[PDB]
Amino acid sequence: AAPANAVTADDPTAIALKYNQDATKSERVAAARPGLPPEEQHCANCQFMQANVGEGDWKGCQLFPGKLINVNGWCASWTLKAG
Ligand code: SF4
Repeated sequence: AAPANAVTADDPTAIALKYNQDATKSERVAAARPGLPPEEQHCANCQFMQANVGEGDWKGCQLFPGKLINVNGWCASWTLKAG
């Protein structure tokens, strides 16, 4: 069950970025974002995931202020967690 402030499928930014709370139901292979092979990409290893926001599998994303993403999700702004 998603938190009340989870990013949802009719959020206009979710649509533009092709966000899905489940990376296995995403277009990460088509996007081929750099940094890791696409099958290895999800929010937990993305630079914009905020691990001090949320709880459990539902964490912050800098690009979605006031909301929570799922650590197992993905979107086209995926960027390797480098620091
Ligand atoms: S920017 Fe990164 S953390 Fe935020 S939704 Fe997209 S893949 Fe997940």
